[PDB]
Amino acid sequence: SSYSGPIVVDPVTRIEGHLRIEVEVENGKVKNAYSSSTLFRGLEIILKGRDPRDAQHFTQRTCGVCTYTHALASTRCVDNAVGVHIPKNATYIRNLVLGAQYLHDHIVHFYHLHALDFVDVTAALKADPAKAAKVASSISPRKTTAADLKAVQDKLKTFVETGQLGPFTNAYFLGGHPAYYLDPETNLIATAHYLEALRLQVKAARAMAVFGAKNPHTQFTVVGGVTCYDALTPQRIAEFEALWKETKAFVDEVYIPDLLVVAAAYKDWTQYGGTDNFITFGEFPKDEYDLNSRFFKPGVVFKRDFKNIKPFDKMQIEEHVRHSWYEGAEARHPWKGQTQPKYTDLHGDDRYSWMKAPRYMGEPMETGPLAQVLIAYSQGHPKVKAVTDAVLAKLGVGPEALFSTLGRTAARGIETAVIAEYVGVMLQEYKDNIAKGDNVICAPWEMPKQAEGVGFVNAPRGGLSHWIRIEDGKIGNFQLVVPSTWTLGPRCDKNKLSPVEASLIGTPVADAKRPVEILRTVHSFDPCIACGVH
Amino acid sequence: LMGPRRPSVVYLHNAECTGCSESVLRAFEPYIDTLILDTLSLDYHETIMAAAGDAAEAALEQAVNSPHGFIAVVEGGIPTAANGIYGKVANHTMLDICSRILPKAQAVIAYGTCATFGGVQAAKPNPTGAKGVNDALKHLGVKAINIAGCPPNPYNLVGTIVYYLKNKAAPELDSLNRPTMFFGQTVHEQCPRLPHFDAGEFAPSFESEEARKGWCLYELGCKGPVTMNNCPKIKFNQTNWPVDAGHPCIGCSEPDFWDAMTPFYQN
Ligand code: SF4
Ligand code: SF4
Ligand code: F3S
Ligand SMILES: [Mg+2]
Repeated sequence: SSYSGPIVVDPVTRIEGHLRIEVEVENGKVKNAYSSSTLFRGLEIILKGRDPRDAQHFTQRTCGVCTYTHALASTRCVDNAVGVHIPKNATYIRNLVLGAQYLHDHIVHFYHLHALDFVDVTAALKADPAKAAKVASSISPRKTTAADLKAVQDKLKTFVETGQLGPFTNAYFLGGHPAYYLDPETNLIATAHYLEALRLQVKAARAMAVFGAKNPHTQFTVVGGVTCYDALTPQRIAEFEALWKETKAFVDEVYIPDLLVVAAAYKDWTQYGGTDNFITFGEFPKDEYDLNSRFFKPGVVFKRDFKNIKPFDKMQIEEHVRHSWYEGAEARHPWKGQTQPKYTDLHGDDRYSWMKAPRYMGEPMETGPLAQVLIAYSQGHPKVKAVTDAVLAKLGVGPEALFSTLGRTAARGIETAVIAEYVGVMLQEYKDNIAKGDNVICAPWEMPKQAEGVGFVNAPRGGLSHWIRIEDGKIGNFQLVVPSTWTLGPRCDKNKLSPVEASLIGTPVADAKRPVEILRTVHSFDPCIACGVH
Repeated sequence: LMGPRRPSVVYLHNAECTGCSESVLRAFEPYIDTLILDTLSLDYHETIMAAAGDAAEAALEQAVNSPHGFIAVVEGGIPTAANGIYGKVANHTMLDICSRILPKAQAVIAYGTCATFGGVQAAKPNPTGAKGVNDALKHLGVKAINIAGCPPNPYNLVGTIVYYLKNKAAPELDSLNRPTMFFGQTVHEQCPRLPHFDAGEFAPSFESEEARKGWCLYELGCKGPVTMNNCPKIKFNQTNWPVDAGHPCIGCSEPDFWDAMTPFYQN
């Protein structure tokens, strides 16, 4: 049962946005891959000629999954263009909201987007909840009882006997599937935590709203700082702190143990979906003008050579269009970017995506949690090293295991755990600064008639940059280069496969009608196509 | 995906940022688990459904063709330029998909300013010819209930669905087809800073001591006076809303707000 032929997955579900994945498989293994993004909106076109202050409100609507991140990037971008150095507290509050975004985002990704590639929720019905409870209690400091889990089973049983499977309709695991390995008990624990995670994420998102007005789409950033004087009050800080502490507990006692259990059951997944090159921008600055002041530092690595991390040079970024539905074939640095749509249909003139293909020194680069974690590890980041080593030790694998779909999924968890802790450190530094009598959150500034600016965010899916050219005090050019653009964009004019496309080569496919293995790798990158294409 | 017992919901994603879908996950009393397992049958939703590809398309078909009927909830605008090619799912254009499915629903809810009025991708110069659902599909007789905002308050979606399920009819709707029970008042008339507005006490800048003290944000661009929404009343995430976080309303539940309300920091 080794299939030869094409497989198309369209829609790719349990991602943000509209993705089509096409593969060629030979003898049950993927030998070629295309990443096709099938919605364009053209926000870059829409921004032309507007007030630079308006940009963040438009660009935030690039994506409501990685909500806030684009508001932040645009505000950093215009702050930079304008030459304003925002107050300490603006930096703290913006960082805290971003840390909260990461926790919310990664938790939802693992449970509500990725897990159904690895968990057979209906097999949870066959489980023994007492045994399942024993297992859950052995992987976590949190004690779970048979009755706890029976309640979940009971609930699911009623749901399935109604014959209305809802979001589980036609799931690849229904009836069983050879690539689904978990035992009933583990499926039940995962299913319980999925459910739990639906309520816990409400609190993680609320934490952003405490300071940032609302989630989705925060409304507290301005050029020069933030607007939320209430964020200075002990009550709001206390409210934030309690949501953060509950969120971190969930990360530490539910998410990471579950991730470890599943990784251990799918250790063959260390063999698939690796990539060669990594880029990251760093995040959580002390100094808005110095990337190297960030808790995570920027860096670039080629061909897995982490003993030679290269400095990040922003001028070495070019976005290709040769295999994209834009005019021409000329790659452009974002300060000279162009967004000129020209549709040719699928593979017309060898074009197959609405995403541009960003390249760094001409190379395709993975960005996101695995890049952030590996590079930070290689820079001697002590928190990242500690958590990473522990994870590796629990799974009983060596560092080479990180270069794969499993590795990337693990890295997402590692980054969550580290950030969850660092949020507490920032919180305390914030409190400390207020206690010193610094109550300023916004700085004055003046609009230049002409200027260039760039803003950098390491978002949950990786290195985000917004680029502006101000002319006559207005937006002359505005270009977004987004993490999923790097990772999930198409080939470049050197015909180099993108990270997702290259990572798919070698994927085994047990059942071509239910190609979960392709989803596993694609989902491990946490694609966001609204982000990628904007 | 469904049959008798729970009413079926088909959730479509057009030209969207998924912020509207995320707002629904923030559902509070009832929570989204109660909603998915007890209130409704969510029979298609690309963001969270298990099936993908052909299996996903078959689930949609199954749901839309069900003799029990379905409610459609639509997120995003519909790109109509160039014969709809700027937005495709399963290599069909969004226009075509919506054209085929929405006339079959028992009721249609357009959720978010993109689906109600066109939204961010419809802002000038609107390169993809994005339209709201009712504009796009006027000719097929579709009249979606519009629940506006960017994204809307999820309280408003759940409230509308519950009404409909109880009364087998839409609630009273305003002239933009929005439920009056949620969109009947301006943001401004509900705003805690209205006494300052009345006193002519405006913050001149965000850094100012006037801003610190919570003076009115009108001079800083606040669109509250021209925007219909329940934000000050319900708030978001059970805890805050833009003006209480010190930032002007940008008018996000109003049609064409991207062009009508800009520049956001001017009045
Ligand atoms: S209405 Fe706003 S939040 Fe909702 S899909 Fe549109 S841009 Fe996103
Ligand atoms: S802050 Fe805005 S909504 Fe509030 S009183 Fe002033 S103009 Fe009205
Ligand atoms: S920006 Fe939108 S969320 Fe409410 S406060 Fe204004 S209508
Ligand atoms: Mg771009």
